[PDB]
Order: sequence, then structure tokens, then C-alpha cells
Amino acid sequence: GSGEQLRQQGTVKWFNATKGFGFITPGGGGEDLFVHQTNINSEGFRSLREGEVVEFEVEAGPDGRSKAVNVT
Repeated sequence: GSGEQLRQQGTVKWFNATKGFGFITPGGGGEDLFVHQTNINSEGFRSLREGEVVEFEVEAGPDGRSKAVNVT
């Protein structure tokens, strides 16, 4: 809960909407992780370009698994 800061940052340059699976670049130069679109959708459209940074936090459910959501 409180105290546990989970703020990540990812770029669109390494995003693959067509495939439905992008990537995140936490830190700005190191290891990259895979991300899946679970709760990242709008009501209309999305006008974004490569290079745009996004923000999100890893959430862990009761099952024990964790994933990223609400990537804006």
C-alpha cells in the first residue's frame, strides 16, 4: 500500500499496437520489459507519435500475478 512507489516510464517508439504487444523502457537505458493492453483503451481514438513517454504502475491481483495497466 502506502510507501510502495511503482512509477514506470515507457516510449511509443517501441510500441506495437498492430501486434497488440509493446514494450517499456524503464530507466532510459537498460533492460526492457513486455507489456500487454488490458486497460489501455479510450472511447474514441488516440493521436500519439513515436517517442511519447507514458506513465503506469504494476498491479498485483489476488491470484498472485502482476501486470501494468492504465498506461497514459
